[PDB]
Amino acid sequence: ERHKILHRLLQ
Amino acid sequence: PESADLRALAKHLYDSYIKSFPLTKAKARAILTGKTKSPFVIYDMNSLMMGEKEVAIRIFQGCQFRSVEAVQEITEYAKSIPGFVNLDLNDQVTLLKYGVHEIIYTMLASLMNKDGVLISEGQGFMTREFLKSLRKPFGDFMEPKFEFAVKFNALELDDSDLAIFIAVIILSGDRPGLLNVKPIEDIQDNLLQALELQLKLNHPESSQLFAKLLQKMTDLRQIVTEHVQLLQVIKKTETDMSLHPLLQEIYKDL
Ligand SMILES: CCCCc1nc(C)c(Cc2nc(C(C)(C)C)no2)c(=O)n1Cc1ccc(-c2ccccc2-c2noc(=O)[nH]2)cc1
Repeated sequence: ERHKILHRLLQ
Repeated sequence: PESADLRALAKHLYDSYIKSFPLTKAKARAILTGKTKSPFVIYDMNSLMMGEKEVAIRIFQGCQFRSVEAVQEITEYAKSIPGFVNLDLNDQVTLLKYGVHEIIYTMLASLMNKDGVLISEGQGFMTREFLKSLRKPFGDFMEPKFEFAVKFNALELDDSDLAIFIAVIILSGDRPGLLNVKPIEDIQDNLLQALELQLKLNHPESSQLFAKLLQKMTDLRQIVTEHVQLLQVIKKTETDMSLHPLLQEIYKDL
């Protein structure tokens, strides 16, 4: 969403 | 519920906790009690300079690097909790967004006694008095963590205990913004059950360890809250304050 670093860290 | 599964979950979480956080309570306590040449004591400005642009801003700019890496490790932990990877990726974000700093301060407690805190992965020890002596509102960041850490450390939890307690904190179904909280509670309820069993066996002589530990979960929410408020007062004043984008990513709208 607007947390894109965390989004990436997850897959 | 089945005891074998609950114990399987405990052991599962512990092994994964071991494999995810290089710094455990067992290593921190071994340093703190001298059974482990020795950390460099930072108790003043001059031995901070010897320890190695204002001092208070500098004492805390270095910590950001470890925070960012703790966010990386907590995330590799949350990916091991049974059921988390299948939750809506949006809930995975929100659970880390609100969970990450509660767990950091839980882990920071291992590094603390009443007199100070291990720094640079236990290569340094920065005294509580020195942190208290800092200026502005800087010298009030750490003192609430010390007051918590002293009370929390008294629970005598170990890394077995912590693995599950931290998993419970991530699976908090009441944070702002979760999409559907129902599957989050099913996971947590089960985690809470492993905890109760975990604490009942590991600590058969601490009668209501389970209740006392649940009440610390709310203490952790207040610490984050005050901390986030202190950050707001700084961003209104300190031009020399920058934050890593991952931390800034987490703090926004928190
Ligand atoms: C210099 C005192 C040392 C205390 C400390 N040591 C570390 C290594 C971390 C990060 C971290 N420890 C861990 C483990 C090892 C797994 C426990 N994992 O990560 C940490 O949090 N603390 C608390 C603390 C409080 C306040 C501000 C602060 C003070 C003034 C202005 C901004 C900030 C700030 N900058 O970013 C934020 O979030 N707050 C920074 C940090």
